[PDB]
Amino acid sequence: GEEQMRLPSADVYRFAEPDSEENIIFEGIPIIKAGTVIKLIERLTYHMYADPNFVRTFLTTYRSFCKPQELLSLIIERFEIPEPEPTEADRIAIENGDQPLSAELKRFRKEYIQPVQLRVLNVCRHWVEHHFYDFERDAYLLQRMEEFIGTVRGKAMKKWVESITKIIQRKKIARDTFQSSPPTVEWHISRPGHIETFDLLTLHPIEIARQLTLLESDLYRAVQPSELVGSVWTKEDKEINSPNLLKMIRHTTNLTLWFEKCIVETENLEERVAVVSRIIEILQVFQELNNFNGVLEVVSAMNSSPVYRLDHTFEQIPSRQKKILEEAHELSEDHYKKYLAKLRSINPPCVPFFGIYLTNILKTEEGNPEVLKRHGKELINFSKRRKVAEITGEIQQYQNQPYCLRVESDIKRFFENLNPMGNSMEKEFTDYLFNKSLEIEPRNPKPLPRFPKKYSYPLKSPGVRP
Ligand SMILES: COc1cc2nc(C)nc(N[C@H](C)c3cccc(N)c3)c2cc1OC
Repeated sequence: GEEQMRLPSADVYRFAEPDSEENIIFEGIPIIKAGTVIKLIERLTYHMYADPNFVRTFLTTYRSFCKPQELLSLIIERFEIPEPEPTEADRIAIENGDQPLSAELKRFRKEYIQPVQLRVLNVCRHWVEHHFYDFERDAYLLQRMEEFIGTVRGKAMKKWVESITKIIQRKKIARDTFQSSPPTVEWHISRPGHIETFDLLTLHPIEIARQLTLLESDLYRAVQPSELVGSVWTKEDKEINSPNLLKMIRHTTNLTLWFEKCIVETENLEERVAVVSRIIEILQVFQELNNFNGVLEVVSAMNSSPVYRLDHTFEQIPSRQKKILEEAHELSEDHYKKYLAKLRSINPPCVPFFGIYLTNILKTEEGNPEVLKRHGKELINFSKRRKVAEITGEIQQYQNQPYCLRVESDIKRFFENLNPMGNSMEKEFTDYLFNKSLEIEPRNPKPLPRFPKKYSYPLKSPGVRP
C-alpha cells in the first residue's frame, strides 16, 4: 500500500521494514513483549508517539542485549532518514529553474523525519541524564555523542541540542540539609580519636549501629539499576559494570563474617555471651533506625553454621533478646512476607534489605529465556528485561532517604576497612569459623572445656537507650 511506499526502502534504511510475527511481539500505546534490536530501536524512537515508559526501561536494561557503542551507532543510523526523490512534475520544475511543490517531501519531513529525529534526541537526553556512567566508563562513546549532537542542524533541534550539552557539562562538573540537629555521638570504653582500641565491645552499640546505618545507606543509594541487569555482577566485567553493587555485597560479607569471627574467637563462654548479646543490641538499634539490611546481616551471622550451633551461648542469652532475634528471623520466612509488610508500613528513612532484590533478579534472569523464537527468527525477550527493571525500580523508591545522624569519621573508617578473612578465601575462612565453633563448644559426648578470658575491660553493655 501507499503507507509502505511513502516510507524509505529497506535497501537504504533499516528501520522502515513492516511489523510482522517474526520481528516484533506485543504483550493506547502497545506494550512490547519481544523484538529484534532494530524493531526495539524503531519503537524507542517511534514517529506516531512518545513512549517514556519504554525509553526508561530500554535505557536501564539495553546493556543485556546491546553494547553502548552499538546503541549509539543504531540511534545515529535511525536519525539519518533518506528523503524521497522529487515527483516527475517537480523534477521538470527543478530542471526549469523553478521551485518544486514538494508536497510529499514536506509531509514526510513533518510527519516522519522531524518526529523520529526529535525522538532520537530525547533518547540521547535520557541516556546522558540517567546513565552518564556509560560515558564516564567510555570516553570514546562520549566523543562520538558530542560529535553527533554538535553536527545536528535545525530550528526545532536547537533547543534539544542545548539541553543535552547542558546535562553533559553538568555531569562532568559533578565528577570533578536537615531541619533538626542530629543526636549526640555515643561513646563507651574507646575514647574519641583512640582508633587503636576500637572494637565490637569498646565502641558504644548505639554508635556502631548508627555508623553502619550511614555506611550502608550510602552504599544502597550508590547502586544503579543497570548494575543488576543481565546478572552483570556475576560476569567477567563485574568490576566495571557493577562497582557499587559489589561494594555493597563485599560490605555485607565482611560485616556478617566479622560478627561470626567476634563470636567464635571469644573462647570463654561468659565473654562470648556478652559478644552475642551486644550484637543483638546492635540489631535492636538497626530496627529503631529501619536499617533492615543491618537487621538481616545480624540474622545471617546468628544463623550461620558456626554460630547457630552454639547452644551453651544462646542458653545464657536473656529470653527477651532471643525473642527479638527470632522475630527478626521471621522477617525472612514465607518468602520475606513479614519483611515486605514492615518495609511498606514504616516511615522513612530506611535501608531496605538488598539481598532479596539480588535473589529475585537472579530468579527472573534464570527462569526466563534471553530470546523468543518465531518462524525460526530470534527476538530479544524484552518482557524479561521489563520485569528486571520493575524490581530495580523498587530499589530506587528508597534511595532518597538520608539519615539525620552525624558521621564519625574514625568509626566510619573502622567499618569500611573491616577485613575478617584477612589473606584467607571465604570458604576456607568459614571452614575455620566452623572448626573454631567445634573447639569452643564440642559436640554432645565431648564435655564443654573452660577457656581463659581475653578481654581486660568491662563486658557490661551501656544499653540501647540514647
Ligand atoms: C528452620 O531453621 C531455622 C529456624 C529459625 N526459627 C527462628 C524463629 N529463628 C531462627 N534464627 C534466629 C535468628 C535465632 C534466634 C536465636 C538464636 C539464634 N542463633 C538464631 C531460625 C533459624 C533457623 O535456621 C538457621
